[PDB]
Amino acid sequence: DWVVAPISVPENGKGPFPQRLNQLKSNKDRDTKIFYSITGPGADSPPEGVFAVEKETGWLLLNKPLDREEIAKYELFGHAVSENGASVEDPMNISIIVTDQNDHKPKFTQDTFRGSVLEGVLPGTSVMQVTATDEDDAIYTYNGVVAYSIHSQEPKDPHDLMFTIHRSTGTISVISSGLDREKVPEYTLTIQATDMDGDGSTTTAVAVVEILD
Ligand SMILES: [Ca+2]
Ligand SMILES: [Ca+2]
Ligand SMILES: [Ca+2]
Repeated sequence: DWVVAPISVPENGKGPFPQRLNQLKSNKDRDTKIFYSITGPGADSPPEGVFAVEKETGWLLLNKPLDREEIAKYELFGHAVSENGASVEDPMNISIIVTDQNDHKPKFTQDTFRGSVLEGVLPGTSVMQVTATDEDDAIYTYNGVVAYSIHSQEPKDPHDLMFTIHRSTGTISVISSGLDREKVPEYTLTIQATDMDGDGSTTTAVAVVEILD
């Protein structure tokens, strides 16, 4: 049984590189000199040379920082060969799981979202629902969890802050009375989406609200 438990490595490691991860050891090295090697995507096939193993010592090395959103999991195989050329172990399955950091900003699905209401809708009326996605994890962390907010409203008649947005759903609602198509037939809202549920970084898009006739 030549085996190694799965290894989890956060993306965007600071190093220094190369970074030791685990030492591969065959116990057949008491009988002879052993040369270690690694194969698989990330080792000997694309992306090549992300991982390596030190020939004499069997230290598995990470050569550069990982990116979860490029490759989230690696399956490599370790090999142990004697000086006389015989493989002395069955190849070792080496599992490497890349864990998340918050390194993607949210992205709105559209640059412009449009919706419309009747002029006489009451306060609390839902206008439209906007959406932003985030490529980071949102299962175990907030890296991928978006909070929505309104950035600003034009024009500011009959007053400002006439709309709100649901922080989690992105539903934009009317919160004031005083819509009047004859005075202001359309509002341009700049809307924001922020990750870490409001504590992280932020992107913007526009929502245009038409007051119907
Ligand atoms: Ca990344
Ligand atoms: Ca990430
Ligand atoms: Ca993010």
